[PDB]
Amino acid sequence: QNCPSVCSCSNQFSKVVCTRRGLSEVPQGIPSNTRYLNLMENNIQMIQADTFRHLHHLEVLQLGRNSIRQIEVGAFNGLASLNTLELFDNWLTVIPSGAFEYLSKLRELWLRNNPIESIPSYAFNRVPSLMRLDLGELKKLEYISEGAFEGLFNLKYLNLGMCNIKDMPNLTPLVGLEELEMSGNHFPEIRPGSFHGLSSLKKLWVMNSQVSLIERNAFDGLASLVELNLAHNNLSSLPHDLFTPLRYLVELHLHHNPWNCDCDILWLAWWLREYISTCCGRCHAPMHMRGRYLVEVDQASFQCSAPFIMDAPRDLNISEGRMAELKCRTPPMSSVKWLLPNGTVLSHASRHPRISVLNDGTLNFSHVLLSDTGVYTCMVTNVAGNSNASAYLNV
Amino acid sequence: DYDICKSWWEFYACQPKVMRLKDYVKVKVEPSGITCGDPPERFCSHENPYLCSNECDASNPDLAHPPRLMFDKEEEGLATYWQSITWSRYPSPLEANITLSWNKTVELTDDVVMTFEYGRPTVMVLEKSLDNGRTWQPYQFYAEDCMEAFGMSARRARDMSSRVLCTEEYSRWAGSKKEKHVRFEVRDRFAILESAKGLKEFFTLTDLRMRLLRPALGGTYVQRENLYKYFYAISNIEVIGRCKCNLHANLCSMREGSLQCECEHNTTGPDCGKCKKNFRTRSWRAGSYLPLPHGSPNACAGT
Ligand SMILES: *[C@@H]1O[C@H](CO)[C@@H](O)[C@H](O)[C@H]1NC(C)=O
Ligand SMILES: *[C@@H]1O[C@H](CO)[C@@H](O)[C@H](O)[C@H]1NC(C)=O
Ligand SMILES: [Ca+2]
Repeated sequence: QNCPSVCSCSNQFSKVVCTRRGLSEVPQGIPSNTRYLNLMENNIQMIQADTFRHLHHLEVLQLGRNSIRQIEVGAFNGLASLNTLELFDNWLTVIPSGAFEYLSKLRELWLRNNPIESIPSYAFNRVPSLMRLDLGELKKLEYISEGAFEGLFNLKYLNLGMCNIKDMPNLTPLVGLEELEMSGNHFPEIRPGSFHGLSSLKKLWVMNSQVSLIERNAFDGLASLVELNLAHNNLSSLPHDLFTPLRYLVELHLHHNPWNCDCDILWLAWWLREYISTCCGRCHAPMHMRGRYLVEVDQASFQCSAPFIMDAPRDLNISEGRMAELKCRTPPMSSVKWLLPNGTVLSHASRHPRISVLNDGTLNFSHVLLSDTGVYTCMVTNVAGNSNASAYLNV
Repeated sequence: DYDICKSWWEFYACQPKVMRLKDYVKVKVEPSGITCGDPPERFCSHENPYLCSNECDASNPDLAHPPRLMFDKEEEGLATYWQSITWSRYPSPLEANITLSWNKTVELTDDVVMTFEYGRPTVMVLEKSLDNGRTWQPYQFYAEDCMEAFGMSARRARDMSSRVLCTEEYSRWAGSKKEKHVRFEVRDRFAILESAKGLKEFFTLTDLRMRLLRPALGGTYVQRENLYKYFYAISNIEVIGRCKCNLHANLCSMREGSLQCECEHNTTGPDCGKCKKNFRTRSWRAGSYLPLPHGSPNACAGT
C-alpha cells in the first residue's frame, strides 16, 4: 500500500530502490505492486524464508553487493513473476539449490564474484526454466561435479570465466547452449573433447586463458558457431582447415596472439580475406613479417612445401585383441584424416569406440578385431597441396 | 625539513604542510551532457553483457553520479564515482575532459592516482597548466596501443634517464575487480639540494586535465549489439602535494574561494612572489634551501 522509510518508490510504484543504506536485513513493508526491487550496497547477511512471499509482481530482485552468507529453503517463495535474480558479490560458499524451488519464470541467475567452493551434482536442476547463468569470478572454486549442469535443458548462456579452471567441465547436458564464456581460466591446449556435445553453440569466448596450442579438428563439432574469441593468448598458428567445417563462422577475435607468419598461417590469411580488419591482430614472427596484420599477409610472395609424410604408415601383422598403431609423422600444423577400408573417414575429433586419430597423426586401435583387415590411408593436406600414404593391416 | 619561518627576530626558509589537494579542487567536466542521468541510462558489464544491474538517474540522489564524487572522502568499501553516458553515439567517439582547477600554484610530492570503476580507458592523456588554463603541456600519454593512438613508442617511466612518454602499463583490460589505477609516477621521476630550474617547475601547476579519449573495451573491439557496456567511471583522483610559497610561508589556507599562502618574510601575493607594500627597499627574492639545514630566508625589507 505504501513505500518503506528506508526505501524510495516511483510513481508507477513498480520500482523500489533501497540502496546505499546500513541495512543488515530486508525492509519489512515492501509494496505488493513492486516489479523491480533494488537492495544493493547494504550489509544483509541472511535471506530468511518467505521474505518476499507477497511480492507476486516482482520481475527483478537485486541482492548484489551485500554480505549474504545463508539463503533459507523458502526464501524466494511467492515470486511467481521473478525473471532476474542477482546474487553477485556476496559471501555465499555453497549454491542454495533448495532456495531455487518454485521459480518457474526465472531466466537470469547471477551468482558471480562469490566464495562458492563447489558446484555439486544436479545443482540448478530445480530451475529448468533458466536461460542465463553467471558463475563467473569464483576464485575459491575447488570442485565441479560431472552432473553439475544437469537439468538445465533451456540454458542459452553460461559464464564460467575467471574461475581458475585448469580442465574443462562436463557441458554435455547443456544441449541448447548458444553462448559460452570461458575467458580468464587456464587452458594451454584446446582439445576436440573440451567442447563435446555443444552442437547449438553460436558464441565461444576463451580470452586470457594462456592458450598455446589448438589441437587438430578442435572446433569441428561446433557446427552452429557464429562467433569465436581466442584473443589475448599464446597462439602462434592454427591447424589447417580449422574453420572449414564452420559454415556459419562470421565473427572472429584473434588479436593479442604472437602469430608466426609462415606457410602455416596462409590458409587463415586467405580465410579472413574471403570471409571477413582490426579483428585478428599482427604477425610477431618471422622478423620480415613482424608488424603486418594477418589479414594483409599476401601468399603471392610465399614459397611453400606440400605436406611431408616423414614416416609413412607401416604394414602390420597383429593378433586379435592386441593394440595396433599406424604412424603418420607429418608437420604438426597440417590437416590429417584417415580413410578406413569400409570407406569411412576419421579425424582427431571422431568419437569411434576403438579407432582413434591422435594429435601426432598416428591411428590408434586399442584392441583389433577380425573385421579390421584392408588398406588404411593417411590423408594429409596443406595450403601448398596434399599427400597420401597407405598401409595393410592383417588380422 | 623546512617548516619554521621565524624563531627567537631570526628568519628561515619554509614550506606549507603536504595536503590532500582533492579537498580544495574545482571541477570542469566537458562537453555538456557527457555526465549520466539526463535521460536515465542502464549500464552493462564487459564480463557479462546481460548483467545490467547499475542505472544512472540524475533526478534520484541514490542513482546520480555527479563530478564531485571523484574527490569526496570515502568510507570502507563505500566507493562513490562520477559516471559518463554509454557509447550510444558510436561510431562517434566517447570523449570527456576532466579539468582540476585550484586557482593556485601547487607542487606535487606524490603520484597522481586516478581510480576507475568497471574499466580504465583504452586511450587517455594527462596534461598540466601553470597559467590557470591559458597554455597546456602534456605530463604522460596513456594508450592500450601507444603507436595506434598517438604514433608514439611505448616506454616505461621506470626505464628512464636524466621527457614526455607514452605508457601502455595502465590501459589493458583485466576485469572490473582488478587493475583499477592509472598513475603518474612523480616519486620515480624525481628519483633521477638540486639547483635545477626545470626540476621544481616540472611538478608545479595551477591545473590538471584528463583527456579521456576512448573507454574500456573489455579486451576486444567494439560490439555494436550492446553499447551500454562502454562508459567512464571515476571513484577517486588522488592529488598529493603542497602550496608554492617561494620558501616564504608554512601555512596555506582557503581565502576568497581558493587556496592562498599565509605569507611571512614581509612578502605578499598568492604565492608570496612580491614584496609587501611598506617593505619594498630591496627587490623580491625567492627563499633558498642553501645553506642547510635552515636555508636563506631572502626576506623583503623596509627603510
Ligand atoms: C607381414 O606378414 C606378411 C605375410 O603375410 C609378410 O610377408 C610380411 O613381411 C610381414 N611383415 C611384418 C612387418 O611382419
Ligand atoms: C578537450 O580539450 C582540448 C584542448 O586541450 C579540446 O581541443 C577538445 O575539444 C576538448 N574535448 C572535449 C570533449 O571537451
Ligand atoms: Ca569518490
